[PDB]
Amino acid sequence: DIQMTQSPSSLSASVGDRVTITCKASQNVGINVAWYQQKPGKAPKSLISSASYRYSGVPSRFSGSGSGTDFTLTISSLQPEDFATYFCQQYDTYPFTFGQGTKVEIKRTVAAPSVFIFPPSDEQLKSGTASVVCLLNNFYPREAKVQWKVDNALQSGNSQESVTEQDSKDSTYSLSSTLTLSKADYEKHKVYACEVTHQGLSSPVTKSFNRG
Amino acid sequence: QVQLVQSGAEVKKPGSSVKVSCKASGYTFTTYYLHWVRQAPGQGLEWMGWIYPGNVHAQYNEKFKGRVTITADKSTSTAYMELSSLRSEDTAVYYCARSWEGFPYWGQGTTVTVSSASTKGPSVFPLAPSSGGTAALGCLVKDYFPEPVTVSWNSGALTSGVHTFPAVLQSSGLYSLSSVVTVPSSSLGTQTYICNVNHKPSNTKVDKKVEPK
Repeated sequence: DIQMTQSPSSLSASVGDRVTITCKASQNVGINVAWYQQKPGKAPKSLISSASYRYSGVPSRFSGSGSGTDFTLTISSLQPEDFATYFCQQYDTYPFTFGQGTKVEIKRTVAAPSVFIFPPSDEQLKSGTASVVCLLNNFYPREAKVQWKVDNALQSGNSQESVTEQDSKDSTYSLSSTLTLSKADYEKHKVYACEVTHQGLSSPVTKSFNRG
Repeated sequence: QVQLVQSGAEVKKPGSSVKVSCKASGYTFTTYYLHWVRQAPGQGLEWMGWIYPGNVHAQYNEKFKGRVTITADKSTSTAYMELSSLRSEDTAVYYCARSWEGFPYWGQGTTVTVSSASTKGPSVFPLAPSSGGTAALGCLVKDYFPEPVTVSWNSGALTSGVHTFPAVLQSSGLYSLSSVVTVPSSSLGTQTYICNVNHKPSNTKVDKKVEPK
């Protein structure tokens, strides 16, 4: 099958910027390539047809170019509504295949997270499980690392996390991490900590509590 | 005016089958190829196959061939994709799309969850504020199936500073999510903060007051 590889995988830009996304096909696909825009939770919206033809109603700032194996989508002057993920696609031969997407995010100034730790509730402990939660609030860029320590012991395999979509007003991200333990394990240890690293922190930030 | 309107969300067990529909309007149905494409949040967009309505022949991605059937009814202007031997990795949003030198028109999508889990409402636990000027508090919404749950604060009166996070799927097969809000510390103490959780599949409606200690 034909692999469609987009570069970059993500891009930060400001309104007014010229943005270029490229797509390399693993085999020649002629001009049989299309481009799409997709926003979180929504179906893709078509932009370019046959490498360079703008679909009816698509704004003139979107243009496509290329043939063979190298294709390019250009936004001449980015608008507020253009922050989204962009995909290329070949329809030259079967199976039709899509690129992996390039996320165009809003550039802002770097912002270190505000870090908060929450112990398990007394209500939950009755159930025989303990969830400890770490919040990293309103940071930028998206890259952050959370490590859990229980009585100074680095934890592995017993946490999960998720990250919000970029905030449409302030351009930040937030991340929530949950460490899950049995009540019996929870009760066996005193100090619960999450250690956070991020470009905006010159050294790691640790928030902790002592059980009880 | 061209519209592609798909059937609603589905929850199926491993090994079973799902049939998603796509009702086309605003054009002569028998004149364009209708394709199916899916998107799972870690295999990107994947093309599944096509059908030319009025003509029984369909074409499939080899990745799906042997367990996928695409059909169309010209009388009802409706196309269908049936996927069988369902596996957890088939958890995805399924789209129909009309073809012309690309896919100019897409259906709204149909979410399909493949899991052996049973419908279950969540437990809701406080994330209590700790002991300079801002405080964070929240609710943990644990152990529910299927998605989604909705969370509001003070019955919709509190919207600023709220983050409700994407759910995570636990090894139990049940989802967990948190919702947090940041507020002035001074408020801990004149204002009441209540998280309102709604899980429709279980008609679970819970209001949890979140307070210090």
